Amino acid sequence: FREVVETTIIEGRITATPKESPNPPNPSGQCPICRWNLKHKYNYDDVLLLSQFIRPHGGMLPRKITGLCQEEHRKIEECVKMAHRAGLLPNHRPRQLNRYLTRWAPGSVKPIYKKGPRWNRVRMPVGSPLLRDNVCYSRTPWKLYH
Amino acid sequence: GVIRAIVRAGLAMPGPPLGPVLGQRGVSINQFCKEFNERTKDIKEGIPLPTKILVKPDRTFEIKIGQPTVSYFLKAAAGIEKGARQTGKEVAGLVTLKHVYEIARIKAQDEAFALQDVPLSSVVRSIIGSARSLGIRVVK
Amino acid sequence: VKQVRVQFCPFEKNVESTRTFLQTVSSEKVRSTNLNCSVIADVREPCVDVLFGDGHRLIMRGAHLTALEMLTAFASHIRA
Amino acid sequence: NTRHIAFSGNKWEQKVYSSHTGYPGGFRQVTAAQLHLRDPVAIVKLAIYGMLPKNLHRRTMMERLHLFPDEYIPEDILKNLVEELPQPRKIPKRLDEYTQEEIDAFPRLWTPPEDYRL
Amino acid sequence: PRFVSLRAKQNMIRRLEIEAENHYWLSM
Amino acid sequence: SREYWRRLRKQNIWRHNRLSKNK
Amino acid sequence: SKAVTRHRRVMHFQRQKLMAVTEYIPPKPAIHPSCLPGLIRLLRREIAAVFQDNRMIAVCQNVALSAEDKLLMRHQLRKHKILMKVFPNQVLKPFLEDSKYQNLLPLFVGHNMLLVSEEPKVKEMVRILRTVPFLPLLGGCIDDTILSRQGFINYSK
Amino acid sequence: KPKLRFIERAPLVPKVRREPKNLSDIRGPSTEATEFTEGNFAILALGGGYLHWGHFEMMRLTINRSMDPKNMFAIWRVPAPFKPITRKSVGHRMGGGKGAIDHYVTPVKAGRLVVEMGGRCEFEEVQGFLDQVAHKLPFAAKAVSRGTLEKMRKDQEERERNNQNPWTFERIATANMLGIRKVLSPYDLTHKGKYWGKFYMPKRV
RNA sequence: CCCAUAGUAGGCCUAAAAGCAGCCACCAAUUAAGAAAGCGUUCAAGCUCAACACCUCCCAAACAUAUA
Ligand SMILES: [Zn+2]
Repeated sequence: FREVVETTIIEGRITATPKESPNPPNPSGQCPICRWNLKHKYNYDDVLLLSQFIRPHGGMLPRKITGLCQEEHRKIEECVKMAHRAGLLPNHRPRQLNRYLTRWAPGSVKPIYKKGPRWNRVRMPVGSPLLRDNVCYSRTPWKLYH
Repeated sequence: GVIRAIVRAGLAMPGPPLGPVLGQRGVSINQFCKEFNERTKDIKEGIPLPTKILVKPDRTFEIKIGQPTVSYFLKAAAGIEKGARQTGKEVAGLVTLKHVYEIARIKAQDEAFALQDVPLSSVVRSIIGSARSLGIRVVK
Repeated sequence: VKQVRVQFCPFEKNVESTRTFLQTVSSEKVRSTNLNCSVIADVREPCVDVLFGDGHRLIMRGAHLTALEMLTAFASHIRA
Repeated sequence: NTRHIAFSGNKWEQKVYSSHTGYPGGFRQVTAAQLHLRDPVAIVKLAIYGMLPKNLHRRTMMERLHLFPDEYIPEDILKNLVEELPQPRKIPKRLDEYTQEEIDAFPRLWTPPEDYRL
Repeated sequence: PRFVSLRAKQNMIRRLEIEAENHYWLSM
Repeated sequence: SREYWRRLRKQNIWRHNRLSKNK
Repeated sequence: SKAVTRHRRVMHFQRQKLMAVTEYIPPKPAIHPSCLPGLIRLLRREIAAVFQDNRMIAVCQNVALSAEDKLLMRHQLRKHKILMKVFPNQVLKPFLEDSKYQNLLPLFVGHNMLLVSEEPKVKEMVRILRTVPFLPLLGGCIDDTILSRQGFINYSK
Repeated sequence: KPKLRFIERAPLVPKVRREPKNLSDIRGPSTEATEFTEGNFAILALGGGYLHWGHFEMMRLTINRSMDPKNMFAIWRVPAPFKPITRKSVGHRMGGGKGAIDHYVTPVKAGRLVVEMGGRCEFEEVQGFLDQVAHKLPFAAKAVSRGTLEKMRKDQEERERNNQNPWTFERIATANMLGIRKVLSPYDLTHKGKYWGKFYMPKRV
């Protein structure tokens, strides 16, 4: 990457460009996640994979720089949203309730003051619907609504 | 600002085509009419003349003129005072090729009108295209 | 701002960021609104000098930077 | 440690608890965050109370439930224990507790372009 | 209103497979 | 030629004008 | 109730079971398919005629002017027969590689504006570009020899 | 005449006989006026229903308002209101026979083309007021071209060919698989589950 | 994101209604801006689009991870 060194003098200094491991198991892919056989085999738990695709200030990297697929970049963006609210990224701040599997913003959900009847019950959304088609090791599927 | 008009040289003060349209920037209309009158003596009288007046922020007048218009010139070239109505099939003037070529020599000369095409085919093509939208038939 | 003096070297390896800086903001469109600024651009890793009238001297070596960040920098220095 | 509870998401602002003092106008709905700020014992207590069967043994089962909001346990309770039950949710350790070997074991996927500001 | 669960669908599927057996064995 | 492609561009502009009647 | 109602009538539960069992199931592939691998000729012979016409090419960054300023510079350079032309670089880079212009490859990027000629009046463009405090002189090439501004001034004087 | 002709409230000859509301003239696919003829665009009916005279007047006003008679022409396909719908007197009790004829009505089955566009007209310039007047229609409708009609028919055939479910409505209904024609209509042997009452299911194979 | 000159304030009737009050052709310039797709003015002037050049008081409690 490059950095903007300012002091008035301002310059752009190129420092410490990384690279991948030289052995992808699944070449000739489209996105690097497909290149490593990770299409449906990750969650919000792994934060190294999520941290390789974020700015140091917690922001999201864009598409063409990362080269991700549409569905897969949406999966990374939503998983980064879910992992920031779960406290899994403490070193990406600009400068208390514990959570996990959080879809919406904390200050944008109204409480369910009146849940409906059994046929029209308002339920609490748990976990992103973008992660439906992941590998399941149980036989009961992911209950996305509680 | 930039102001473009089609005020004819026959009359200096028509009225509403020059009174309220110039009353926003703030002008001294007597200087405008004396300049328009000396331009009228500088050319053949009784013809519409477009203007290039630019109202400066220092409140001064700069009037630039070129050739006469394109509607009345072609209509008087065909001897027409009031043009056709439909202008798609109705015709009143029958203008030959040689008259168009003769009036095209003194046309591509101006700077304010930006008719500065270096070949001959461009200007004559433009004015035949203009005459096709009017009631003038191109003979030969 | 009262003066800007920018040099670029396309005989060597070129930098497009300073060229777009010339094209979109170092023109008469901005000078039609900002009359007091005086531009000068010369051609031979590029250099952008901004002489403010009051007390500031801004020096830029716009080799690796993009246009958007340097435009935001000049906007911040104009706002000050 | 019934103060360091973690609901799975927006439950913290969507799950409400409704009570009624019998006087008119005494209907109180309080969300999970506000009730956790009121008393950090009540969420787990209400969950266990709703989990237990609805008979006359339930309030005697609640008397055998000892909930403490912090690490502190009184010495009469602390010397009484036998076995620690395993935690049912595997806590996802975040980026800081990761060792350097665990970071180096995961391969990087992609070259960034050589000129980007981040 | 009454809704359809996975048990009802799977029970329907199993009955339909038994009926497909019965359809095949009645054709010879 | 040049006039052919200018004419084709003119029909493209006309098509964009007629599709933009209700917007 | 009738068989035809204004609202969607509720079904028998065995009918709902039949409708839910007989739902459409789209085929799911084992691998996702999305994660698997005359005008231009007019530009061609027009700019090719331009290469075979001139013996130097000149270029600047003429978009820092108003439309009337374009008309004024077009008239000031219409006094001589120099041609000013604008065409995209996505087709001009193949024009450079076809015309064996290897040292002109990192020269034509961005907004570029050709100033082709057959005999020099370039001091006139010099003091047009000095009477305005902008709009530099991008380098050119006379008969397969590159010219910077110092070369432009040396050829001008 | 490239305009919608005026539609009368009732035919010139009256119908003195009261007709029963045979609601099976809504239910099912259309067989009259299902395919295009010398036109290009239409408002396809994705469901059946009654068109009243108010609906006819609103359609004519909406089409003829944003109208280009020099470039487009429009032809009715749904005829004049002929079915008599009768209403009893307000706040009166039952019995005493069938009520007097209130208003005249056309019935429209699903898949019916209502009006036809034609001329030097393209898709995007006509979806505007066609979608407006189709949203103002009583039943579900859609602005459908010649290309889009065949496009959705090809869609229906590829849905009925590409499905991996071994059990379709036609198989269970025709074979009487679970003894389940006890809860089905005899019309389900020809509707094949795509029709339920007056409604139509496009997404259902 | 851009970017908008000119035959021309297209003629007809209209005090003038100029692409935008209405009829008709809707040619043409460099290399490209439509005798005109929406604000806007009595009319103008100004503004956006394509195209050019970068591209009565809620109501089981709960739970997305252990092989059906
Ligand atoms: Zn992929």
